[PDB]
Amino acid sequence: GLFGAIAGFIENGWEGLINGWYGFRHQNAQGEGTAADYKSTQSAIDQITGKLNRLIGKTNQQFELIDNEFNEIEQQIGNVINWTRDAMTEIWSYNAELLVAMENQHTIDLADSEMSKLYERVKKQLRENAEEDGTGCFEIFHKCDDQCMESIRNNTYDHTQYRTESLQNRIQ
Amino acid sequence: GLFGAIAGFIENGWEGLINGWYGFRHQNAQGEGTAADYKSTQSAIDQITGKLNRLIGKTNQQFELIDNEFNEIEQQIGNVINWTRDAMTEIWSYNAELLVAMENQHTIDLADSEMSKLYERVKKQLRENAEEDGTGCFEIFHKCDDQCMESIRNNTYDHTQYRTESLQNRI
Amino acid sequence: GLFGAIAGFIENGWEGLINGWYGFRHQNAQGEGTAADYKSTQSAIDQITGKLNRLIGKTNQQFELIDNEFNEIEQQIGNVINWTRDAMTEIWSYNAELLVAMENQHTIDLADSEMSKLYERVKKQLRENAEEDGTGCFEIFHKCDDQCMESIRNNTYDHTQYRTESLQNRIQIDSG
Amino acid sequence: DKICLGHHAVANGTKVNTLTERGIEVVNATETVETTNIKKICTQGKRPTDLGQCGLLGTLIGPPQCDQFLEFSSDLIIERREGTDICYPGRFTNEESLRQILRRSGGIGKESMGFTYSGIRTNGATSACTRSGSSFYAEMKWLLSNSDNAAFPQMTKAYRNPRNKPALIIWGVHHSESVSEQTKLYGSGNKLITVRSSKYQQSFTPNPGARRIDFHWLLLDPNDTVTFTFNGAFIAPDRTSFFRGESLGVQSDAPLDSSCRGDCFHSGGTIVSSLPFQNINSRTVGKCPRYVKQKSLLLATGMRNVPEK
Amino acid sequence: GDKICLGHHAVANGTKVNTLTERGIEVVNATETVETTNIKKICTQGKRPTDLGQCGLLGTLIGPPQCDQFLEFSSDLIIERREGTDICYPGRFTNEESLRQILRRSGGIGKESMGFTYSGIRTNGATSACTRSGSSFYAEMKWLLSNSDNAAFPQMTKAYRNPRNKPALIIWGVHHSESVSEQTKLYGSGNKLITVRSSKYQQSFTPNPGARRIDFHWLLLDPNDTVTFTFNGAFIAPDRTSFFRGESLGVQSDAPLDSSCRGDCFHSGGTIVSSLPFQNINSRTVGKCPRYVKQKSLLLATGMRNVPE
Amino acid sequence: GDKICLGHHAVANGTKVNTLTERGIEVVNATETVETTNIKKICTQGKRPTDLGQCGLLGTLIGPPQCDQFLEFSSDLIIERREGTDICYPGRFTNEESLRQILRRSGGIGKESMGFTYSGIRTNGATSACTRSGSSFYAEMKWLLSNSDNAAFPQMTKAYRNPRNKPALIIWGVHHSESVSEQTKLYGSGNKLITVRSSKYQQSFTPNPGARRIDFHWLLLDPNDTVTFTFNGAFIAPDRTSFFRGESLGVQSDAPLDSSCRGDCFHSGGTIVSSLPFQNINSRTVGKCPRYVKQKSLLLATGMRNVPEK
Ligand SMILES: CC(=O)N[C@@H]1[C@@H](O)[C@H](O[C@@H]2O[C@H](CO)[C@H](O)[C@H](O[C@]3(C(=O)O)C[C@H](O)[C@@H](NC(C)=O)[C@H]([C@H](O)[C@H](O)CO)O3)[C@H]2O)[C@@H](CO)O[C@H]1O
Ligand SMILES: CC(=O)N[C@@H]1[C@@H](O)[C@H](O[C@@H]2O[C@H](CO)[C@H](O)[C@H](O[C@]3(C(=O)O)C[C@H](O)[C@@H](NC(C)=O)[C@H]([C@H](O)[C@H](O)CO)O3)[C@H]2O)[C@@H](CO)O[C@H]1O
Ligand SMILES: *[C@@H]1O[C@H](CO)[C@@H](O[C@@H]2O[C@H](CO)[C@@H](O)[C@H](O)[C@H]2NC(C)=O)[C@H](O)[C@H]1NC(C)=O
Ligand SMILES: *[C@@H]1O[C@H](CO)[C@@H](O[C@@H]2O[C@H](CO)[C@@H](O)[C@H](O)[C@H]2NC(C)=O)[C@H](O)[C@H]1NC(C)=O
Ligand SMILES: *[C@@H]1O[C@H](CO)[C@@H](O)[C@H](O)[C@H]1NC(C)=O
Ligand SMILES: *[C@@H]1O[C@H](CO)[C@@H](O)[C@H](O)[C@H]1NC(C)=O
Ligand SMILES: *[C@@H]1O[C@H](CO)[C@@H](O)[C@H](O)[C@H]1NC(C)=O
Ligand SMILES: *[C@@H]1O[C@H](CO)[C@@H](O)[C@H](O)[C@H]1NC(C)=O
Repeated sequence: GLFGAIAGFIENGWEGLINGWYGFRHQNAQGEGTAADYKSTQSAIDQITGKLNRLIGKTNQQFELIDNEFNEIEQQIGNVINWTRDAMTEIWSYNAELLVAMENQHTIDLADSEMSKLYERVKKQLRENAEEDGTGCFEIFHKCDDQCMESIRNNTYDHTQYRTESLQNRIQ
Repeated sequence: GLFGAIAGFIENGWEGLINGWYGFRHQNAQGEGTAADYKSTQSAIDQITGKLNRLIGKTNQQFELIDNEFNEIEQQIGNVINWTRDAMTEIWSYNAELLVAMENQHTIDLADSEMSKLYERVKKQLRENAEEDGTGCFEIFHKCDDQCMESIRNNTYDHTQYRTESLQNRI
Repeated sequence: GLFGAIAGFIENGWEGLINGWYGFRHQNAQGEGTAADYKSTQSAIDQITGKLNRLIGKTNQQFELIDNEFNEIEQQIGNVINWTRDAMTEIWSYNAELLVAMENQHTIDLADSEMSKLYERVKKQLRENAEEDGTGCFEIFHKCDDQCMESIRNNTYDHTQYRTESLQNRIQIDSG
Repeated sequence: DKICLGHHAVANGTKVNTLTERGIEVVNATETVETTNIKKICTQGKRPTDLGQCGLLGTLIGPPQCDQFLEFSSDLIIERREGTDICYPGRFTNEESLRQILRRSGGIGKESMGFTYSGIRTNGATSACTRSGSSFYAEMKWLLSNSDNAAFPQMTKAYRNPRNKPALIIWGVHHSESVSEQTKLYGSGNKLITVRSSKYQQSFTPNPGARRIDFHWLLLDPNDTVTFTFNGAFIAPDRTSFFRGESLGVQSDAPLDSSCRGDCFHSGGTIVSSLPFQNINSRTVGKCPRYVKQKSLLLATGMRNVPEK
Repeated sequence: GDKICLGHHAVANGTKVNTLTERGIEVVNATETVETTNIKKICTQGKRPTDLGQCGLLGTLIGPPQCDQFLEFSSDLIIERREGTDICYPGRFTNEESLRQILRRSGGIGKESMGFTYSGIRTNGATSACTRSGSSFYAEMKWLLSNSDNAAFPQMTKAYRNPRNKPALIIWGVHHSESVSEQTKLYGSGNKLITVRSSKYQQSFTPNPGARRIDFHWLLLDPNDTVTFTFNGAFIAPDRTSFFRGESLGVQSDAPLDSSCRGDCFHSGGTIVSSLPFQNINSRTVGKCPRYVKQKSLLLATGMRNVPE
Repeated sequence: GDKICLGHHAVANGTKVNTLTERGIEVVNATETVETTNIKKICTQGKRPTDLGQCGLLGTLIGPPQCDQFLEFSSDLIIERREGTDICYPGRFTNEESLRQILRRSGGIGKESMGFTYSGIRTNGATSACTRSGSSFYAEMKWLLSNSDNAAFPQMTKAYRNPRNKPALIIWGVHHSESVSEQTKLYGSGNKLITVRSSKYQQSFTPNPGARRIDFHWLLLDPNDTVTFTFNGAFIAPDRTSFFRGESLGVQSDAPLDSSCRGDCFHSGGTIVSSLPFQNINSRTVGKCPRYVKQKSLLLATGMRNVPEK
């Protein structure tokens, strides 16, 4: 999309992330693990819900019969009605298709945006303790156990705690 | 916000910033200081003005009376007109609702974009002399007086002048 | 643009880049050189073409005459017809104006997006071996000859190869 | 050690269209075009009237078929294919205008206008309108001369609207079978019917040659008066109609069902949907999703699907 | 340590707007796009208005007393009023609304004599229904009749060529007497026949006695074309014909005129003065108007997302 | 030292377009979405056109001398001309415009004898207004009148059942004489009534004498349904009825035919050949056409923002 993450620098999606829309996949000495990010996922869902609240369950306005199936009306009025109705149909068909096309373009870009935001959040969080590898991953230049990995997802990671160690590894 | 700056990593706006739309707030050995950025502010205002030019002061089509308020016209034709008119009401009501919704979505994202562009401008400007807070702030690793702060604002800051000082403060 | 590259931090376009939409201009000991980027150019074209497919060559809607251009029909029904037609003209002129305006906004921003994407992609490739000057260039902190430049363009650049030379030129202080 | 960011995907996504792409695959999508029709008239919550054999306009004048519908009260008037307005040949002028007023009328209440006669007949009947022998339109009086070829006297009957809502006035012009048929029923020579109010005048002459009774009508304002002047060939109203409230008129071959609720109707039944559009019927009545030509228009409700390889 | 922080402005008290994604999200500033502010007047500044009042628009052609002051008039804004009437003697125009539509945009009418003079008949037909310091008639018309009770009205032919650059609005009347004997009184005895003929129009009229009315009929006569009248009684003849001046807008209202406001969008209850693209004031308008919408308010954002301190 | 720069293309002079926020912003390339190029001809290539010329479309049903060459015709593109005339004898079709609309899309017409034979009346009613080798009449019609001046025209009944698989276009005329005397001469004295009845249609007609004319009326007769004519005079009877062939377009235009260009969108000023979504040429069009818009130009950006070099 417009933001370059989903279907961009991030190769593909994870089918095993049944717990949310976006997430983290860590890798340390204890093995790998996957956790879903609530905040980013809920943000995306709320926006799609927004779209649904707009389009679904609207209060339509009343229309009556203006012609007759059982007793054909005078030919002149009838033809004008047929001409008007069909032209309405053409406008509404146009409007409907455009609406969906436009909304979908925005939805995909919206989802891509939320991925980009989350990625960028982690980057700013990790400061000088990590380098981005270009596939959406962050190479941590210190040792980060399951609790440490937690503190990144949890957004409670104190970069000062790990800074000196990681700078030594980045430079050597 | 598609760009995640306004109502994103920037916690809130500044009610004290009566100067413009976007700005800088700095801390040093001389106290706090707030100033507006002209370039970005004007860029956002100019675009919103652009939307208004499109919607306001439009020339319209002339429409005549096809109906009679004082003398009821044949109900056959009357009901057709009323049907058409109501259908037009249904179409324009939709168009109008969608137009405003779509425009508002964009305006919000557009403004957010300008904030991010300004923040990114400053990031590239500061090079290896600063680090990101995460809240929209740049932690400067050298002593930056009021003149140094202004240089950052009006894009004349020379990162070379402070690089040696910054890097050794960063270890 | 929404992404701040085109008409943004990149000062201006290159009139000499006739081989594509997006490109690389390098400077090294061997000289200057310009090359197009295919992946980014074609992604922007495919998206534009997509728009053209939606609007050009469509199956048109069917039309029939309800008026008489030789002998005016009765005034009343004739006035109703004109009224309805003009209303249709009003709707379609609005649709057309808006569609085109909305598309052009997205189109410009889309193209800007791709420029940003290609820029960020290169940024990620170079890792800790280069810095952004703020004008759309990366200052490379190691000798990068024509082949090295090539490896950046075709995405085969291995930053590990050049890291030690780079950090020596980047971190120009004593490390204790 | 490393932390990697990513997003969900499914094996089988849903293809949707965007501004730049056709059939791009997303995680999930929802239909916006309703295509499920209920082949019934959903009458739950309503007070429906199925006219059946009775034509909507027949309810006003009362041929045998509409004896059951002289006074109806409904909010959903269902017209059927087999409905006829007449028994004796003829037709209403501006017939569709009158139907359109009736369909939304909320039903009709009848009230006696109170016309009495002397020196003439009021017992006019026909074999075409059979109702236990030979009879006529239940709300109409057929006026003749006292015997064959007798003179019909110039007459004036007037009705003032007592109620606080408009009254529907109907009257008939009997066109005789032949020139001498007209003189047998009524007087000799030229016949004329004048109908006046504060905002309506029109005169009527009979045209003999093909037997028929044509019906004409007007809407009389509160406290206003209809003046009838006639010397023959005149079918007189015995009762007038007052509208009850609000209703919705439907034309359909669909059966009524009082166990489903609905608000949008068409000839093929009821459309029940929260969706913005429908591909079911371009001609609908009531509160409906807008008709579109497309069978399906999928709105994306998830990200771009990029599955694992 | 020193730091520079980036941010944006905000107000404590923002405006709630709707997006595609969110209902009632707070932005810094927003401007209305739906006009709801009406002016309960017909704004006539910069315009040349004609307030027809008691005169009905069609009356301007035939000239009942109500329309004496509008026999000729020049306007770009013709205003019709509920109390306006076209006639003094009972009767109606043929295709009345069609005529009203061409006249509303005529830019006013200029009158011209048709040069009809008569011999061997009376020209001074008058009625107490059209009073003008006594019994009078339609100002633009002549009621033709025999020299005395029951005298034969001579077979006549009257022709008029349109000597003008633009089409002439030709009018004539048929007089339907109260009785046959009355028709015999005013004109001769026997069949009465009126034929009107141009190169595009052909139609013959016979009076229908019993009715007591003067019905008007009309045609547009092309330049250099000729209208020929053939009659032997019951004919209400034109003395004058009409010519349109240019362009105008027709307005139907009960709102007083106001020379001190300017507008180009008019309706039943006044004038809409606005630059906004939409209006929720009246669905029925004339002139250059914002498009009617059923929403009271649709706020367009003119500022960023508002996030207070 | 060494450096690599990322950038994009530009041109010296780009094309101005409009966006949501900006007016006349310059992009690298753009394309027109509103068609303004008209072809001043009716493009008839790959079609079977019918240039009606002197003959009015409605005339093809009743058949005045000018429509002799069109009494039966087969087309997919019917071209009506300004000089076209439906009649010879004075008169008009009732509902003429809705009948024209039906005929324009008919695909042409085929004629079949209704098989009405007559006894005790004259059948050879003619007029010098319809000259065609002397005084003739409408080719598909029959002017019925009494055996001699003033004789009583007998009360009569004629019925025709549609024997085909498609609707029959039934046509009839009412003759309005110059005067009461002339009606009496042709059809006998007394009043006249014409009644036309099918299982869907029911109308009565009385002649209104005063000015010579024959007015035409019509109905569509369903397959297997019967039309019944009852009349004692002033009746113009059908001899043939019409059956439609398939599908066609009808244009009103004075534009010449051109068999060297293909087209599917037509109007009074010729042919619109376009693959564009909109057009500013004509609001009255027939066929497969772009939607009419009031704007002359709507340039769609097919490139990025143009930022020329300095
Ligand atoms: C209660 C009663 O019957 N009283 C009558 C009274 O009607 C009558 O007055 C005159 O009656 C004649 C009948 O022929 C007309 O109706 C007169 O109406 C006028 C009018 O409308 O003003 C007079 C006018 O001069 C006439 N115009 C002419 C002759 O060109 C018209 C005209 O004939 C009709 O409108 C045509 O339909 O009628 C009316 O005054 C008197 C006799 O004077 O006798 C009382 O007993
Ligand atoms: C100046 C003058 O007085 N000249 C007369 C002239 O009128 C007359 O010619 C005949 O006039 C009659 C009308 O009275 C018809 O118009 C005759 O023509 C036709 C026609 O072609 O239309 C002839 C045709 O045979 C008739 N068709 C019939 C009988 O079926 C029709 C028909 O009657 C009418 O059209 C119906 O309205 O009329 C025309 O020749 C001659 C006498 O021949 O005398 C001159 O001095
Ligand atoms: C409806 O509008 C059309 C034009 O849009 C009118 O048709 C013709 O317009 C032309 C040029 O403007 C005039 O020269 C003619 O006088 C009009 N008639 C014909 C037969 O070409 C038309 O008059 C309008 N309809 C009504 C009922 O007013
Ligand atoms: C994908 O979207 C569809 C809507 O098309 C969802 O289907 C609904 O599921 C809920 C239960 O969660 C039911 O109550 C509804 O009846 C379903 N609606 C329709 C129209 O079928 C579905 O939940 C979504 N799937 C996922 C995995 O989110
Ligand atoms: C209009 O369309 C309806 C429905 O398709 C059809 O039954 C009818 O014949 C048409 N009316 C006219 C006047 O063409
Ligand atoms: C159309 O609507 C108006 C009110 O807007 C109403 O007065 C009129 O009666 C309606 N016309 C018909 C034919 O029902
Ligand atoms: C914002 O919009 C409002 C309402 O349209 C206007 O009155 C106001 O002056 C504008 N500007 C500010 C700063 O509030
Ligand atoms: C520019 O646009 C035109 C159509 O407007 C098109 O023919 C062409 O392919 C485009 N590209 C170039 C390079 O001219």
